[PDB]
Amino acid sequence: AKTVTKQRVESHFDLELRAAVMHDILDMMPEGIKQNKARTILQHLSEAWRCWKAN
Amino acid sequence: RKRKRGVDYNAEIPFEKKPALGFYDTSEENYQALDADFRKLRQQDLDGEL
Amino acid sequence: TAARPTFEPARGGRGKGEGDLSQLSKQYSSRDLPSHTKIKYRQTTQDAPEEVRNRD
Amino acid sequence: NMLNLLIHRKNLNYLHLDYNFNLKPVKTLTTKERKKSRFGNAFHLCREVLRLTKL
Amino acid sequence: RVALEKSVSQKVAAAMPVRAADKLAPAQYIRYTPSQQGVAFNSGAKQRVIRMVEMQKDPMEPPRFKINKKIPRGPPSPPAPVMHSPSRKMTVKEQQE
Amino acid sequence: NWEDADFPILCQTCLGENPYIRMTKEKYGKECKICARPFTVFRWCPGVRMRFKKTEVCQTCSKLKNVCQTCLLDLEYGLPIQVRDAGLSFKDDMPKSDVNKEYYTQNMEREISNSDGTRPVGMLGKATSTSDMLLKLARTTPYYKRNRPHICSFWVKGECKRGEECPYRHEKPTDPDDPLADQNIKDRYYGINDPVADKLLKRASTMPRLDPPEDKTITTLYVGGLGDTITETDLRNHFYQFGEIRTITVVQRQQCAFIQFATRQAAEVAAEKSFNKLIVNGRRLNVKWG
Amino acid sequence: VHLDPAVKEVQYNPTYETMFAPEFGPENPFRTQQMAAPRNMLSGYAEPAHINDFMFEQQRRTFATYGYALDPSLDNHQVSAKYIGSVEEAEKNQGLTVFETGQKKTEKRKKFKENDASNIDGFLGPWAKYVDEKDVAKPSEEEQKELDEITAKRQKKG
RNA sequence: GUGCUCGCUUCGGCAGCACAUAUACUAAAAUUGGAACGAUACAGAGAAGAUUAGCAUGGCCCCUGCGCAAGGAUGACACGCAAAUUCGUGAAGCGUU
RNA sequence: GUAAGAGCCUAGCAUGUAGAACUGGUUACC
Ligand SMILES: [Mg+2]
Ligand SMILES: [Mg+2]
Ligand SMILES: [Mg+2]
Ligand SMILES: [Zn+2]
Ligand SMILES: [Zn+2]
Ligand SMILES: [Zn+2]
Repeated sequence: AKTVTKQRVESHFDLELRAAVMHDILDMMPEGIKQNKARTILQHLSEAWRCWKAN
Repeated sequence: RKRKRGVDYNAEIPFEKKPALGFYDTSEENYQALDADFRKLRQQDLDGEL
Repeated sequence: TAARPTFEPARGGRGKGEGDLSQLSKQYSSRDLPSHTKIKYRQTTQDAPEEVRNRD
Repeated sequence: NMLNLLIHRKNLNYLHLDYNFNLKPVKTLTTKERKKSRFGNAFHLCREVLRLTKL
Repeated sequence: RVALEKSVSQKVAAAMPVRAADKLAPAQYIRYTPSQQGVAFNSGAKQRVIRMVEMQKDPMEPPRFKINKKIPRGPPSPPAPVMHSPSRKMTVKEQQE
Repeated sequence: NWEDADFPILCQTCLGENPYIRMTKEKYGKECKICARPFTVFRWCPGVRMRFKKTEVCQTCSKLKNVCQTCLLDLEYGLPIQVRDAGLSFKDDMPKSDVNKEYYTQNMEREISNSDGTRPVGMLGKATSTSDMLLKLARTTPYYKRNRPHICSFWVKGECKRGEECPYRHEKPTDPDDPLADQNIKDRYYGINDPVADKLLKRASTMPRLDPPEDKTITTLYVGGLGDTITETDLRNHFYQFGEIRTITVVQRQQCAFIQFATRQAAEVAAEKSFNKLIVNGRRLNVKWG
Repeated sequence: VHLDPAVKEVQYNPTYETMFAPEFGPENPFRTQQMAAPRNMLSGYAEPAHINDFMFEQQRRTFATYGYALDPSLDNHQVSAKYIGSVEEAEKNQGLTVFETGQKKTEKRKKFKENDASNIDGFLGPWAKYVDEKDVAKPSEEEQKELDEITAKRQKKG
């Protein structure tokens, strides 16, 4: 079980951020949703981060 | 042949799970194998149209 | 492709201590040597559960 | 005997441990043979302890 | 705590393999009833007694067999029924929003 | 996984003719010849001039297939696996290719460890239905000739410098021009082309059996070997099981008893159940058609 | 007549009437010799004995030397005692063991002795060979030729 | 094998007693299979033009390393005719109850 | 333009196994 030492830190942070967003959108969608559309919301989040960095 | 896995596909059922059995006898019935017909059958025919 | 996300994690229960101690290996880390082999407990002045029980 | 049985079990037939515990390649090695035959500090430290004892 | 400390000791025994290297002589007896009785099979008896000695292990002996071999994870226990509520009804308008 | 069990699974002609046995237990000594996962090796001496046999396969590979761990023959009947599967069904279908074998082994061992640890796991329900022809060629007395030291390979070249002190046999090896001399371990285990099993099933084919009526509907039973120390009022009681019994002709001058039943089915049955098996009044009751 | 047939490990002290009465009813026909015997793990019943070492190994070596021994069963057919083995030699030799002074004493074998350790290349203290039985055993006159035949038949295979 | 026997009783033998009580993965083998670089031809290194640092992720992929370090081409692989439950309108032509 | 097969293409390290199965049958009434 490899340790997050120094060169894994940003990749582990951005690995866990995606997982927290995945759990939140699985809990946030109501009961009759097709349970697709997670990848698109993750792309919207990556684009929102790029637009934050670009101001 | 020099490989660990791979020949396990045609030889037998790979990671076989038996269908769970209960409340109905299903030991008598069986299925019929496919017609070979090796004078018309093609590689495209098994796959189906693209 | 090569560059791809995860969408599922790696599951635990299949390595070095998980079911049969991975069939009893003779490999051990330097972090797995004996160290702090004595649990310290709360003393009577610190916050021992005998003293915590009667307190309002 | 221990050190060159460790050599001969790893199929490293292109190395030679002489009797004064010098490890030398018999030939010129490829990249794959050189990546394969790189020992660590355990083998070399035990080899040098044996060199001091043989002195 | 008695049940967990035993598994703790069995895990901790790996940490120092031989500091005071092992000692073995509980050579014991087991009385065995073969359960496939024959007039001539045991020789002439209902039971037989066997003296078991644990084999004496070489300290200067490396591990015997490969352990790194790995097979995929087997089937899990039988699926539990879900016990859910009756599917609250979804509308076209909220499905579009 | 490992195995780590106490007291192996042995028959009686491998465990020796001494009731007092010394064996050693080695914790993870060898690997299985089938499973290749390592197990607990038990090793004993059978008798005095014997070979020091040891267990060859796991507890698990003997639980799956109900055999002894060293001779790979049945615990109850003592016959090869292909013969016992021939006298039964074959619904185990253990995989022979590598990864499927270890996967099936892991899962069936999980099924064993998720149970008591006493029964044949899949062979029990098919082990209820038994007493086929395999009971009629099962060996009664122990075959102690297996437990016997190998041919001295220095004596075959005429160079046995130990002579009388050599514990290995100075006698003839078997001719390799023989089907009985190939004998893989795994072929004997999985029940595929075992020549010992071929000879036993061939012996089996020859053996006496109940037969069909010469003509249609005839439930007439021609019974030979009656004897005059019996009574015909008991026959009925030992026969009624089948159904209402039709005609019961009795002749004590030839000691033959003719019988009749409602259906031919029942007569076939009474043959089957009855032929080369039934004895009552401590006297064998022989049956034929017409 | 009071207790469960088998659960295990009774917490109270039982009576002979309340534990060893036989089970009522007929046996079921759905069990074989292996299934009707009270077996413990697939091949019979194994329980830890506590037999004395000397007496065990005495009877063991008595069987391994002659072919008879006493019965180590717990009850068997109820009875104080019997012998198990080649029973005819038990009552013949009065049932002696190996650890006792024997009845028969005849026909001892003959071997060399040079117990002095003074003659070099002549000493054999306990390494003395028998005078009758001899070393390297070449097989026979026809055994050799038939073994040459069987090795030749092996050569025709590979 | 040795010793003791107010043993026959000589120094020859025998008898009695005492102590001493179960080695060996049994081969100097016969067999049985899977395996040493590395040479032979081929083969050529990711990121939407080109030249390129890399960090990951997943597991019937491993190598070097004492390593829960770090390397192995970012170690390799991953590149997919990426289709999973379940349909309806309107007229228009033709035949039919 | 070097370890990546693949295959080859030749090799080599483990093994000291388990196992040899052979026995037979009578006939009669209006
Ligand atoms: Mg790296
Ligand atoms: Mg690069
Ligand atoms: Mg990587
Ligand atoms: Zn096994
Ligand atoms: Zn056996
Ligand atoms: Zn020999």
